[PDB]
Amino acid sequence: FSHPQMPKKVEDAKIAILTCPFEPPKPKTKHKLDVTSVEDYKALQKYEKEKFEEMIQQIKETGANLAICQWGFDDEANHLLLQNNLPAVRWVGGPEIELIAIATGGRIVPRFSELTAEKLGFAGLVQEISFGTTKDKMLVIEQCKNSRAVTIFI
Amino acid sequence: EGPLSVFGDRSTGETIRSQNVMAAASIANIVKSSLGPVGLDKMLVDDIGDVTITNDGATILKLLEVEHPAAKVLCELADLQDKEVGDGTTSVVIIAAELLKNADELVKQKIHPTSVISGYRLACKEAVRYINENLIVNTDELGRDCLINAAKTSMSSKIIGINGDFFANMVVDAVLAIKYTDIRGQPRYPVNSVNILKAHGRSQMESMLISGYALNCVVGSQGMPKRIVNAKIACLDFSLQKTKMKLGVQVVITDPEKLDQIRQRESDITKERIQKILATGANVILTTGGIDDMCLKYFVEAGAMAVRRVLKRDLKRIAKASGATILSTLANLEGEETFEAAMLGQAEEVVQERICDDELILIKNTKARTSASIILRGANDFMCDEMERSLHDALCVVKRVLESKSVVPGGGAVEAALSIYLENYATSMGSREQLAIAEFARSLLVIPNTLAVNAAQDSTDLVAKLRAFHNEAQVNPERKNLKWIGLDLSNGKPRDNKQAGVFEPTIVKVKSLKFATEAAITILRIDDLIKLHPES
Amino acid sequence: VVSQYSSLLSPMSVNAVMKVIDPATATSVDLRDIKIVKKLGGTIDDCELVEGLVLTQKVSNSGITRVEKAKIGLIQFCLSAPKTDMDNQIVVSDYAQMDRVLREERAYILNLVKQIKKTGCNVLLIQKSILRDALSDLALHFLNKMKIMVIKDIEREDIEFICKTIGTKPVAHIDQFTADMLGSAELAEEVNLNGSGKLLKITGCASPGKTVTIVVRGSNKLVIEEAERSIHDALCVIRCLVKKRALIAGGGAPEIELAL
Amino acid sequence: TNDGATILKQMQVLHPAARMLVELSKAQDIEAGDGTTSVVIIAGSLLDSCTK
Amino acid sequence: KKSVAMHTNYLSACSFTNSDMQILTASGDGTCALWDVESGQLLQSFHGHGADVLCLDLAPSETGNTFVSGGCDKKAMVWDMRSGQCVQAFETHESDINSVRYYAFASGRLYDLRAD
Amino acid sequence: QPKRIENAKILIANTGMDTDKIKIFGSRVRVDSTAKVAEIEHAEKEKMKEKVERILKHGINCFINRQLIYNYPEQLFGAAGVMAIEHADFAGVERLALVTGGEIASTFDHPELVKLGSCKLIEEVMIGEDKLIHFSGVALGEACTIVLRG
Ligand SMILES: Nc1ncnc2c1ncn2[C@@H]1O[C@H](COP(=O)(O)OP(=O)(O)O)[C@@H](O)[C@H]1O
Ligand SMILES: Nc1ncnc2c1ncn2[C@@H]1O[C@H](COP(=O)(O)OP(=O)(O)O)[C@@H](O)[C@H]1O
Ligand SMILES: [Mg+2]
Ligand SMILES: [Mg+2]
Repeated sequence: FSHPQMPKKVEDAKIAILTCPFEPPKPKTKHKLDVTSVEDYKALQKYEKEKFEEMIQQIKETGANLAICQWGFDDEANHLLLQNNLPAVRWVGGPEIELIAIATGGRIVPRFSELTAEKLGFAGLVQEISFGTTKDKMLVIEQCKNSRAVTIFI
Repeated sequence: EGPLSVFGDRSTGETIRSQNVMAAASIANIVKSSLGPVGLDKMLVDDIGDVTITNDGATILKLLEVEHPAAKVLCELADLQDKEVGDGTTSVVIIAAELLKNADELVKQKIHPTSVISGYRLACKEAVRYINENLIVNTDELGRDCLINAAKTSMSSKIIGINGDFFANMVVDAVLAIKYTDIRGQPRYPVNSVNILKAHGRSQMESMLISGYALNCVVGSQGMPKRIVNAKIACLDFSLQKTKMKLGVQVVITDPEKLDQIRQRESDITKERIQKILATGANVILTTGGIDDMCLKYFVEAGAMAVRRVLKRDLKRIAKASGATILSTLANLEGEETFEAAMLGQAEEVVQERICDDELILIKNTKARTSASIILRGANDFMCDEMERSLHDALCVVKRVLESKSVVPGGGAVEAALSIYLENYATSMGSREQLAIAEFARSLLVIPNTLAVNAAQDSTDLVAKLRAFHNEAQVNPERKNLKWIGLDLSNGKPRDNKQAGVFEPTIVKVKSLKFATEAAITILRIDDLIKLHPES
Repeated sequence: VVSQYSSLLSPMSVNAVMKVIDPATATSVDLRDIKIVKKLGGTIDDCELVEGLVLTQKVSNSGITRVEKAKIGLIQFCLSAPKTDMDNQIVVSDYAQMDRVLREERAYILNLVKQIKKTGCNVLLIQKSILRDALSDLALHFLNKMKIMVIKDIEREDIEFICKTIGTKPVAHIDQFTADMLGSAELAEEVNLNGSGKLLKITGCASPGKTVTIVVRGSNKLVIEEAERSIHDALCVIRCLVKKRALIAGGGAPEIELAL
Repeated sequence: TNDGATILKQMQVLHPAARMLVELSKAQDIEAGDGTTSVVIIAGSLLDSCTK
Repeated sequence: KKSVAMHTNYLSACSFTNSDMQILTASGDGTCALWDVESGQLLQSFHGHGADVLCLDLAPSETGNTFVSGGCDKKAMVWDMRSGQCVQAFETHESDINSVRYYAFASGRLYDLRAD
Repeated sequence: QPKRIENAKILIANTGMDTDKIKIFGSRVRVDSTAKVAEIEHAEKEKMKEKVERILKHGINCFINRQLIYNYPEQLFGAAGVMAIEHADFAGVERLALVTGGEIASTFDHPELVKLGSCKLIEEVMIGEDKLIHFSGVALGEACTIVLRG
């Protein structure tokens, strides 16, 4: 879990898989946004804050209990996720994203606006596992409905 | 190597102590042949044929390559005396090495260095007190002649020595010109504000003292006049070039018709600035920055002199002397861009004079302040370079005399008097310090001995006669006039050096004793050396 | 090595330790409150104990080297052309915009300098600034024309020491620059050391709060280094005496008593 | 230099016992600031007795 | 110039960040370091990657938050400012990667972040 | 900022507080006059001041930020009479959260949804020749600092 203070165990988790970093939108093409007045600066700041709040609210509206991203995210999104009781994990690899989507029965959503309740995966238990005196942590997703993927932990 | 296990060499006891004395003595022996009027200059080759003919002690040690740390202490000691006094640089190195050499002899006799250091410190403190109480002559009783005599004394042993009759007047006049008073009413003489220009050519007699300032610069353009009678000098600290916008400003053209006007302003802005300066009547424009060709034409058409690339320190002296004001920018407190006549310096003449196939600017007779500059002529640059160093010493000597109005007799008079007094005073202080203080007195005799040796005369006999004269002075209350007896190297006999006009600033002898004692104490405090091998 | 100078250094060290602590309450001494400044030249006899603040920086002003009844003010922003943290450019499309930009930049600098001067400040310390010109030459010219001593390139690590010494609260935006932010002092003067360097000394402060500076001078580098080390040893000994109020005889007495 | 901590720090001692003595000098300087030579002399004498 | 010179060991590469506010440096011990140009403080040192780093690449589309470092560990591993963690790593390289070019990024083998 | 706080109200944060720029990295300031540039600079400073005011509205005595705190927020906190500790690394902020009970925050639009750490006294102490910040009378104390002298 990204934030150190989120709970280490989630039961009956409604999993939301996302591949959009929880950051303000960025066009792929070479883009320059011109600020020509103080009002433009205020509008841009409000746009940033509202983008963060809106993306978090969109994630929350689907009823998800746990969100998984692939490209990480920044401090404001992390604290909003913690504040709204939304445990989350970031920088999950592509193959791991595919495995989670297959096992939990949920789809992969490329942006928040396309996130619906029917695209949420389900897991009976999501847990963080310690490994003794090593500071290393690993996430465990299991107790799925009809999981078509398995993991052998040696 | 052994149980210590340190990757380097080590020396302890008399082995390192002798090396430190040997290293210190090596530096002194280099410059012992350049002391006194019968001293001789030295020639230094800089491994690429660069020749430096010099007699200054600091200059010799600056160019020398020294490896031993003890030698480096003496070499840096010469620099400290040069910076903080300006004269007596050769004396302090010789005295310090002699102090350390004699101190080691006591140490070899199982006298603890702490006792030797204690004796040296007491002797140095009492030597200064004795000098300030019995060997100082107030310059107010002598008038202008003491300054000339003090300047002439410093010029002896230098390449401008015999011509000192003509050179002393120029130095004294130069220093008196730049004199100014400050807060609390202390007349201070900012020596090194007298610009010194070197140019080979005519004999040394033809060296000129400019009643103004001399610039090592030429006019920007040939079309401009090379002489202004009533100069209105304007000093600027910015370049006069085509205007170019800063880093955060870009020119983006959407309507093509706006391109020509914008390019016009790149040159019209500077023209407006120049016209504002010219409109107030300025004749001479000196700037630290560059001037473009199209900017020079405005001065050409107006018949005004314009000098570019002026050194910043030169501009400050000209502005102060002429009463002008340095303007880093044209901007008033009202947000406009203006130039007022109040920032114009004035001079009685500005000439593009010619000096031996070259040319230079002479700002003659500036008003509201008197300045001075000296142009030195010689056979070649080697001769001219040494004249500047010798002249700098004479300028420093006159500065100390005018600030501190006390002088001391020269030619070893002070050292001979101190040796007699210190050796008598040693018997009334301590038991182990008696030898240390007495050895301090003997070490001071290295100066009169070195003067006599340089003249190929009987150093043993002359010092004995010189010491005998001073001995009678301290024991006979009616023979106190013998304190001024020093050395006359021309005839090789003792002579009253106060009557002979051989004077030195009191600060030169006092600072020499304090600095040499501390330098000698520092080396004497060592008894073990660890030299770590280079990491390469 | 400084044994003949002990009659001067020992009272200096005792005063330096006492000046930075409260004798009735202190249980430890922070030697970082005693700044040691090493300047070549002179003799160890010239070592001085400065009550105020000594800065090695050079005054950018020319002709203004002494200020009486100074009002020092720390500046943590830059006196240059405006430059936002974002990427900023000024686009020029007409000839009039050129001199409009020039005039507006001049007006902005003049407004900053006028705001600084209106508080009564006469000595200005400018924190060292990278990525932006701390002191533009035009701003320097305006500051000089208003008779304000300017010292720039102040190190970022000396801000706390300066504030503790002269009682100045640093200012990072021109809006908050007011009279109360200034640290009143009796004298701010730059003095040369017998033609061997220059030192800026601000001696005499209305709030001399537990801070002192020691200026160490000597003939050569090595003796200055050992003067500093020996002064530090004396300060450490007084610090030990502060920590543990107990004294014991020296000269090998404790070791012989211990052996017996 | 006469300071024990500076003397031991400047010279590049290689044997581990000498390195420990240098660190001991540093610790004594940190806690006290004086007696830096005395503590090293005491440690050396202690180990010399430990030999016998 | 910055001329900070706070470093115990030599600098294999001193890559100025795309954001004109801070620099990214990697010492000879294999640990990258981030410095603020204005303040001068070391924001955070990145552990791991025992052998010395040899190339530093910031994100190309500004985004001064992620970078990739490679050295003698035959590794291509990606960091993140906002967490100070190795978010992604690669194993294909087998010999002392000299220079790395950011496209995904090509190092000398073209890696793809979207598929590892 | 003050060097001693009694009955502290800790607020642990992980915000910028250092030339805080909008994460729209394609944005730039493009105007035709330096007056507009000065206005934009004042707007940026006003944004930072509003950020500091939002932080202060929590009603706190102390403020620990994981990242750096620049000079302007530093003087704002000093004028507010709030002790601000900067550059407390991830482990540092985690340990303070564990020992005081505070929540590591990154947005301050909801003061009532963020809990604040508490301790009896904060002061500066000398350990050898270094000065450290001491948290005394902590609330939870599920984080220890062991000092080793050798
Ligand atoms: N006309 C003179 N007659 C006798 N002695 C002189 C005369 N001029 C100088 N001296 C002495 O010669 C000594 C050497 O001075 P010098 O070496 O030229 O100075 P520096 O040591 O700065 O080079 C001085 O101490 C001075 O007393
Ligand atoms: N005037 C003195 N007379 C006798 N013993 C002294 C005197 N001054 C210092 N000592 C002794 O010399 C020892 C060494 O002190 P010092 O060299 O100053 O520092 P360190 O203890 O670090 O070597 C001390 O233990 C002290 O007892
Ligand atoms: Mg001479
Ligand atoms: Mg001691």
